[PDB]
Amino acid sequence: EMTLKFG
Amino acid sequence: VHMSQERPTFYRQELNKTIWEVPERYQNLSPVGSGAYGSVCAAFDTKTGHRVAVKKLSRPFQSIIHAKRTYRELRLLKHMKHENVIGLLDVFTPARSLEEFNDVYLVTHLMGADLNNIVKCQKLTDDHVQFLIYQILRGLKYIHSADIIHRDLKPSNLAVNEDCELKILDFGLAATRWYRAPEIMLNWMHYNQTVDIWSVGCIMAELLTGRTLFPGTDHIDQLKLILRLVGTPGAELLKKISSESARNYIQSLAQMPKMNFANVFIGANPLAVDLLEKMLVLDSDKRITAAQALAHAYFAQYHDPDDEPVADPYDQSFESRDLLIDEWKSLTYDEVISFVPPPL
Repeated sequence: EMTLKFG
Repeated sequence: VHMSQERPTFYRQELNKTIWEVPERYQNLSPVGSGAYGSVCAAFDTKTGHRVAVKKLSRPFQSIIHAKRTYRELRLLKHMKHENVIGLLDVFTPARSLEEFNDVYLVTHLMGADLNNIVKCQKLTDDHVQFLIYQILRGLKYIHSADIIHRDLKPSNLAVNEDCELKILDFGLAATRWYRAPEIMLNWMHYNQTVDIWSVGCIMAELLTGRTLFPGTDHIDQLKLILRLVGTPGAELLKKISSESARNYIQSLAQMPKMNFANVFIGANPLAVDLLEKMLVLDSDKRITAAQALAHAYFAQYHDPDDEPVADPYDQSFESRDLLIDEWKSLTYDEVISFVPPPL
């Protein structure tokens, strides 16, 4: 849930 | 119009051989795509400070079918008010009256990354998968409670931001078949909201393994891959299939047992696999519902029954009306006029 990278 | 919003100032520009006339509020328009039913620009909403998608519908009142489709989409988008579902930020026309009403513009959440995009540059944790699937089911509980069926859930229709927050986009207003329930891929029986649960099962399996679950090449290849995992239809399900030809085709297949999913998914959270077995049931009447799925122990860290709201009832009686083009057009104009923006 924390954080995701944008592609 | 009595107590209507003030008309903003509009400005005109040509973008990809299309004239766009939009309020000053929307700035820096740049084309994102085009479908058969409209073209989309990304834009900066200077009122909210967010980037938005602005869809200009392509000849929305060309025929009876197109006019009714336009009304159906606007009625749908105006109804849905949920954190995990696309909402209508704005709808406008440059027209000052029904007589010059020709163009419809819809303003919604801008699709940045979809679910396919987020897996291309990272490996999702089981926490990520739990939260993503939880949000899909929470949005689905809302839309299903209003007797709305998405009909076309797939990873490219799920927008995800940097906080792993998700919205369901691009509703089917009635391409890959990998996520489609078998009973609608072959027209075995009527659309039911249970077809969206099948799609969630296919999506979740793919998020857990990194492999598409049923990547068939035509309808028959796809059906055989599905039946290999979940078994051939039993006698109870065959009774519900309306077309005799479809029944004779199914009865022509060598019978296959349901597979043990735990063998197919070693290393995955056993609660995840248990939920998958409840979503990918061949008989749609035995599939878990979105409301029931939210109570599954797989989501125990996210489930909050006081924070999983249902929708207002959605009047779909217009679907059985047979009206002139200008009547659907006038109904659409009424809905543009009656639109109340969301707060903030």
